[PDB]
Amino acid sequence: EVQLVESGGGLVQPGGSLRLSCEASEIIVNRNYMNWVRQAPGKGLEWVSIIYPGGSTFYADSVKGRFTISRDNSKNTMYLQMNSLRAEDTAVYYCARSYGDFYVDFWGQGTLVTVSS
Amino acid sequence: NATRFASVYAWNRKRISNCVADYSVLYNAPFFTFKCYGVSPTKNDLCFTNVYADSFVIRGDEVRQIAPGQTGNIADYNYKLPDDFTGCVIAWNSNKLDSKVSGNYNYLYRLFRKSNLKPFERDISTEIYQAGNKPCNGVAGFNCYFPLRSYSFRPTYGVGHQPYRVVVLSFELLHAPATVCGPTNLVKNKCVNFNFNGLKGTGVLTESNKKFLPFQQFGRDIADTTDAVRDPQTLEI
Amino acid sequence: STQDLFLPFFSNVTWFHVIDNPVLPFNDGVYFASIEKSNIIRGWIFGTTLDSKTQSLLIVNNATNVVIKVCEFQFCNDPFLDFRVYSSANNCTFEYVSQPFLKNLREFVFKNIDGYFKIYSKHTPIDLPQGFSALEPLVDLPIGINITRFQTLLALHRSYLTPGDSSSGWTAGAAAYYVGYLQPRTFLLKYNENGTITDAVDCALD
Amino acid sequence: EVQLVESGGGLVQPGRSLTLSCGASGFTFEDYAMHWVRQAPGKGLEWVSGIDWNSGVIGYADSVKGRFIISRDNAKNSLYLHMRSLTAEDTALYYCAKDVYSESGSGSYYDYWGQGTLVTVSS
Amino acid sequence: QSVLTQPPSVSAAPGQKVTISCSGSSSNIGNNYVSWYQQLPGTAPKLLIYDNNKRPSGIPDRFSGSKSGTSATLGITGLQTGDEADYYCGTWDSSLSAWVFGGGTKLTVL
Amino acid sequence: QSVLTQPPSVSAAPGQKVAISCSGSTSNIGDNFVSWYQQFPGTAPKLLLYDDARRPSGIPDRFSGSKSGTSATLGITGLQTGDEAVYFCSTWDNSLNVVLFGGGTKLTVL
Ligand SMILES: *[C@@H]1O[C@H](CO)[C@@H](O)[C@H](O)[C@H]1NC(C)=O
Ligand SMILES: *[C@@H]1O[C@H](CO)[C@@H](O)[C@H](O)[C@H]1NC(C)=O
Ligand SMILES: *[C@@H]1O[C@H](CO)[C@@H](O)[C@H](O)[C@H]1NC(C)=O
Repeated sequence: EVQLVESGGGLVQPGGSLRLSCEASEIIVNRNYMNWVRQAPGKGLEWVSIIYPGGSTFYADSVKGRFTISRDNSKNTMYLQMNSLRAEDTAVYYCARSYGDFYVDFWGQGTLVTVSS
Repeated sequence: NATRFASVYAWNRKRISNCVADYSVLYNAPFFTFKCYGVSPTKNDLCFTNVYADSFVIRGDEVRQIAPGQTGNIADYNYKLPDDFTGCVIAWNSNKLDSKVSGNYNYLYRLFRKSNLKPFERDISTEIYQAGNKPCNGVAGFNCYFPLRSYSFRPTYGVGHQPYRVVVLSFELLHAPATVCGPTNLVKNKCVNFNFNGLKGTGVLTESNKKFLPFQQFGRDIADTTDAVRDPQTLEI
Repeated sequence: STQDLFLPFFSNVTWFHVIDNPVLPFNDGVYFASIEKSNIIRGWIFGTTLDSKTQSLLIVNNATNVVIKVCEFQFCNDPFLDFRVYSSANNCTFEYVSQPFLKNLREFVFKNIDGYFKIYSKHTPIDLPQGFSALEPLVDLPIGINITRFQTLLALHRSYLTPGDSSSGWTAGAAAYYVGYLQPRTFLLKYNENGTITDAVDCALD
Repeated sequence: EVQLVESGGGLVQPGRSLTLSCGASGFTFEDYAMHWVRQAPGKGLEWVSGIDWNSGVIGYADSVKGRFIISRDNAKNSLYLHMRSLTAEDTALYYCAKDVYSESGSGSYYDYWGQGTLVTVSS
Repeated sequence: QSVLTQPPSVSAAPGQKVTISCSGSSSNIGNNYVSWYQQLPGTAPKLLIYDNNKRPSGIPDRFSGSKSGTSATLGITGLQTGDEADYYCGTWDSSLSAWVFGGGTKLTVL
Repeated sequence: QSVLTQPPSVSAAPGQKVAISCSGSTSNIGDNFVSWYQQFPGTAPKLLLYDDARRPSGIPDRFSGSKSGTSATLGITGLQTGDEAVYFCSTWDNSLNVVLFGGGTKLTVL
C-alpha cells in the first residue's frame, strides 16, 4: 500500500531547531517530486518546500533561508531542518508527492508543531 | 527562419563554421529577449572556431530558465546551460506560427528524469520512468510515468504561456584555426594602429602588390621586418 | 637560412617496385615519390602499429576526392585498393575531404610535429631527375596522434581481400616509388623575386 | 547507394508500446527531411509521421495523434518512432520514406523508400 | 500580489447543485493549471480535481471542474451530507515560483 | 477531411492509352503539386513522376500526364505484362497540413 508517515512534532521554544522527517513506503523519495506543506490551526495549506528528482529545492517567501529540505541517500525518507522559528510557524506540517508542478497526489497524516514557552 | 522548431527535449545543434557571420541581421517578431553571457552584445569582430546554434520552442515563463546557473523544469531535465556559458540566448514570441490547433502535440518537454542534465546533453530516450518499487514492464501506469508531456499550445492563452522560440548561440575556441570571423572596417592610406588577431602594430597600410602564395599569411623583408600582412577575416593582402 | 627537418642532399633513397609493399619506419618524416603513367599509387596508412590496437591514419586520393581519416581500422596484412579492401572497422575522430592530390613524377613530404601533421606535394611532368623543385605546402592536419610506421597502397587488378597474395599476385604497370628519411639539418634557401625557391645549399654535405 | 534499414518489427501485444528505429546510409542525413509511412496489408499507403532537418516535427496523422512520437539523431544517423498504446488497426508494414526537401510541405516528392518492417498486433 | 481568492463559505440544501468559484490574477491561474483539494475534518487534504477538468482514480461522480479565463469553478450536483469539508484551489504561481492556494470554503448542508 | 479519390481499379488491352484520375479539392490538388508512385507486389513503392509532369531518370515515358483543376491524371501506353502494379497519387494539404495519399489503382494487362 502507498503511505507517507511523518514524525518529529512537539513543543519547542522560539528560535529552536527541529528535524522533521517524511518516511515513504511503496514509493521512492529519491525520485518522485516530494513537497512539505503546512496549515496553522484554522488556516490554509501554504506551500513550504518542493524537492525535485535532481536535488533542486524551492522554498516559499516566509520560509526562505531559515529552513532546509533534504533527501536521504538510502533510508527512503526525507527531512525538513526547521531553524529560527517564530510565532507564525505554529503548524500541522504534511509531506506530499506532487506529479510535476501540477497537483499534489498523496498527503501524509500530519505532524503538529508549536512555538511557545 | 525555419518553418518549424525542434521540441525542447530534442533540441538541434546546427554547427556553423567556415563562413562570415553577420550578427546584425539577428537584431530584428519583436525580440522580447536578447541576452548574452560572456560577450558584450553591442557591436562581432571576434573569431571563433565553432558556433553552435541550439534552437527550440520553450513557453514564455520558462525563457528565464535558459540562463547559466539556473534550475527548474527546463534547465535541469531538458536543456542545461553550463556555469561558464559564452553566447547569446535569443528569443521571440511566435504565437502566430507555432500555436495552431492541428499541431497540438508537436511540442513536448521532459517532465521526469533520475538526475540533472550534464551540460549540453540531449536525451531523446522515452523509457518509462519508474517511480516505485514494482517494475513498470514498459507500460505506463501508477507510479510509472511517461516522461515527455505536451505543451499543447493555444492561440488564446497569455503572453506567459505562448511559444517563445529560442536560439542559443555558443561561441567556442579551440587550438585550431578559427574561421567564423563576422563583419571591423579599418582605415587605409593613413598611419593607424592595426591588431590582426593579436598581431599588434602601427603603420600605414596600403594595397599590396606582392604575390603571396596561398600558404603564406605574412610577409618579411630583409632583416625580418614585417612588410606585408593578410587579414585573418577577409583575407586581404 | 632555415634549420629544420630536411632531406640530406645526395642521400641514397630506397627503390621499390610493383612488378611487394612492405611496411616501413617513419623516423622524422618521409620524402615519398612516385613515377608512372597511370595512377597506381593511391594512398598511405600511418601509425605506430597500423592495426586496431592503437590509433592510425589513412589518406587516399580517390577517383575524384581525397579522403583523410584517423580512426585505426583493422588493416589487412596486404592493404589494397581496387574499395574497402584495406579497412575492416573503425570509430572515427577526424575526417577531411578535398580535391584529388594529383610519365609523371609525384612527390610528398610527410612531417608530424607538435601534434600537427603536414603534407607537402609537387606533381611534375617527366633514376630521380637531376633537376630541382620546391614542395609547396598542401595541408596541415591538426590531429594529436603518434606516427612511427607507414605503408603505401596500390591499385592493381587481381588480389584477395584476405592476405592471400604473398610474394606473388597481379603484375600491373610498372610503378616505382622512392622513399627517403629526413634528418634535422640547416639549409640556406634562395627565394627569388616572387618568392619561389630556386636552389638550396646543404650546410654539411661538402 | 541509399539503403534505409529498419528495426523494431515484431508481434507486439494489444497494449504495449514499441520503437521502430529506421537508419540510413550513403547520403547526408541532416540535410533531408525524413518520414514514416505505413501500409496495412491489402490497402494503400497511410502517412504516419514526418520530421525535418532540425527535428521539428511536421504533425501526425489524425488517427495517431498523441500516441506516436517521432524523433531523430543526425549523429547516429537514425529516425525513431516510439509507438505508444497500440491497437488492432495499427498493424501494418512501415516504410522509412524520404523527402528531397528539408521543409516537407510545399508539395514534396518522397524519393527513396526502405524495404520496411512488419508490425503485427494480435493476441 | 497573487493569492487566489475564494468565497469564505458556500451552503446549499441536498439536491441542489453547489458551485464554488476560485478567482486569481492571470499571472498564475490564467497561464497554469488549477487543481482542487478536499479536506475532511481532522484529516489530510484528498486530491479531488486535477488538470483543470479531470477527475482522478474514480472520485465519486458528478464532481466537475472548469476553467473560464482567469477563474476556476467546481461543481457538485446536489449537496450531499458526506461532501461537507473544506475545499481549496491551487496553482503554480510562476511569478512567485510557489504553489498558491485559495482561502477555502466551509461547505455546509442546509 | 478531403481525401484523394483514385479509381479502385483499371483494365486495358496492351498498347492503348490508360487514364488514372486522382480527384480531390482546392486545398489538396487545386493549390499544390501532385506526384505519382509505382508499387509492384511485395516491393517498396518507387517514384514515377513529380511536379505533375516531370519524370525521375528511368521513369517510363509511356506513363506520363498532367491535369488541371481539382483533379490530376496519369496516362500510360505500351502496357507490358510487367507494368501491372498499383499507382498512388501523393499530395500535400495547405489547410489541414498533413500529406495525403491516394487509395491506389491496380493495372491489369489483358
Ligand atoms: C573506439 O572504440 C574503442 C573500443 O571500444 C574505445 O576504447 C574508444 O574510446 C573508441 N573511440 C572513439 C573515438 O569513440
Ligand atoms: C606518443 O608517445 C609518447 C611517449 O610514450 C606519449 O607520451 C604520447 O602520449 C604519445 N602520443 C599520443 C597522441 O598519445
Ligand atoms: C614573377 O612574376 C612576374 C609577373 O608575372 C614575372 O614577369 C616574373 O618572370 C616572375 N618571376 C619568377 C620566375 O618567379
